[PDB]
Amino acid sequence: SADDRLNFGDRILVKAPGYPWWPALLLRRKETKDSLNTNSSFNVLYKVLFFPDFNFAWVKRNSVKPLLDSEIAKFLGSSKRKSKELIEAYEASKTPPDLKEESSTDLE
Repeated sequence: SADDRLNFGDRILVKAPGYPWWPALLLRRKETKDSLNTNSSFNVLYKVLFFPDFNFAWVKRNSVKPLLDSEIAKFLGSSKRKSKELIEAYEASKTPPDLKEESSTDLE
């Protein structure tokens, strides 16, 4: 119950394979283990959505950091080191509604 700032529909950063930290959005916390022994090795990750390209990734919290609104707005406002692919990325995640308000619960 401490330092808890990573929930569903929460904009978080994640290191992409080969590329630096990319702006993603946490969807759900999926946990997987060996089978049903819970005494060997656990493999928990965070299902996040990537932008602008509507994609996703599954990695541990270690490769994921908490992202805020000011931080995102700042990253984009960086008038020192910015890339078209990088800016568009943060610009895509800058709009929470894109993913936020995703209600469903069961299917018809």
